[PDB]
Amino acid sequence: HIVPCTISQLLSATLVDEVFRIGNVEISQVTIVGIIRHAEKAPTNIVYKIDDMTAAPMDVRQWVTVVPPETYVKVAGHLRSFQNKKSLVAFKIMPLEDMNEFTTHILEVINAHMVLSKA
Amino acid sequence: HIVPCTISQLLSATLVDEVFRIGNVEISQVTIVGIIRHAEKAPTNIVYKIDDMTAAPMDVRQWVTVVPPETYVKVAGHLRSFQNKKSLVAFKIMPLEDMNEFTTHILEVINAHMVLSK
Amino acid sequence: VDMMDLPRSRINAGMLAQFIDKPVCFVGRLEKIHPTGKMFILSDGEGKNGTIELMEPLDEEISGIVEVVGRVTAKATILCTSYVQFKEDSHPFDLGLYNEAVKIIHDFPQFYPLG
Amino acid sequence: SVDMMDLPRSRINAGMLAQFIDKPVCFVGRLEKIHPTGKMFILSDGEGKNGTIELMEPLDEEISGIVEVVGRVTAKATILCTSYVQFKEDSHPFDLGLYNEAVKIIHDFPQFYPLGIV
Repeated sequence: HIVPCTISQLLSATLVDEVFRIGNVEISQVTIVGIIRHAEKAPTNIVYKIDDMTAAPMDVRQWVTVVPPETYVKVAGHLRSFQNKKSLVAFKIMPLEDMNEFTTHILEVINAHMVLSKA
Repeated sequence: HIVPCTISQLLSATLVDEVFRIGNVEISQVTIVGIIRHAEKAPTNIVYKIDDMTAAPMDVRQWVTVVPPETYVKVAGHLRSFQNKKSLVAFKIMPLEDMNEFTTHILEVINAHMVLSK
Repeated sequence: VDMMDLPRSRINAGMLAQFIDKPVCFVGRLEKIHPTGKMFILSDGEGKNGTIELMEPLDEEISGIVEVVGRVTAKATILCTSYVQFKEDSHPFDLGLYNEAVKIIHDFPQFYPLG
Repeated sequence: SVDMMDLPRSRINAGMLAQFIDKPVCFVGRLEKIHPTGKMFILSDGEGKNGTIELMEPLDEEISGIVEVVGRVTAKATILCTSYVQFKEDSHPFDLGLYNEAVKIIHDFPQFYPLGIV
């Protein structure tokens, strides 16, 4: 499914033979919620630096209107890595209209990872 | 999905329109973890008195082996009410082999209800 | 008189003083048995002791992790109505994790109701 | 000084400030008052307890509503702010009480909301 995560959790993922795991759980498709600290526009894509406070901000590439820095967004994407640096490739970047969805994400993260920890 | 609960929560569920709710949380299929206080093997069924310390023991019935009293078990089933008396129809009653699963259930209850409450 | 019929609060030793005269459930490690066998000491998941007074002397030794149900006395001991040894033959019971669960219970009363 | 934006910052409430002395934090609260110099302001958390926020330079804009501050807790258990943003509330009011419960959850279930690497 799609797992809600913190950036700290994403950084903690192990990569063994083209497969990411947090524990014994394969993860690929994930959501994060965070604030845009930077946006680097190119013709075909945008790279955002997204900060959820759990760690340093992570790079998120979206393939192409740029969301302004200091905006909270929810990101749906896939975890990727290159030379041991993790980042996301987003299929959705959604500025939050309701900031309560940010709070809700915290709770969804905690619940999702509890459940997965037993499997 | 199935929701981890305490007996106090089940006892406090409201019935309205034939949906059960613990707070705003709609529930039907639930799990509890408790110790068997009394086991009653009747010819037509087993009835257990199951105690999780959060209230008086609750009635848990299975339709017909019998788990001995003073046994911690995990229970999965459905919330039933009759004349505002709550009970549990259980499809599963499994003695715990790992008592840590009891501690885990407490954490699961609090976490599920937090995230479900809104 | 029948305590099996009221809520019993899961506590640790640090809460005893706050639960005088209340029904409680205290889980801990057996540390010591009184020479009369009519009292024993349990240590909770943060290494703090609660004193368990029994109505009748122990019949057999008890050891390891014990769950006590009773009422807290004016002396902040527990007058025990029943106890059971936790089975640990398959897996060791994690008392520190249990103590975390006790703290959480009391942090989120709205999600773990007593009554 | 060190760049705090590249460290984990803990989401806390005012009751936690004394425990977090000298730590990078993220404090969300309602603006209560701005000091006349514009170099200090007060935020109240979801439990209605106050935290004092200090700035190196005066505010260059009028702030109000829900504000999220990042900084380091000082020896005085104030926060020296290195940055902040006002939460958007023009379509939905922010439920600061629910946010407080989430802060409590973060700290009670740390295994599932890690501060930095593993």
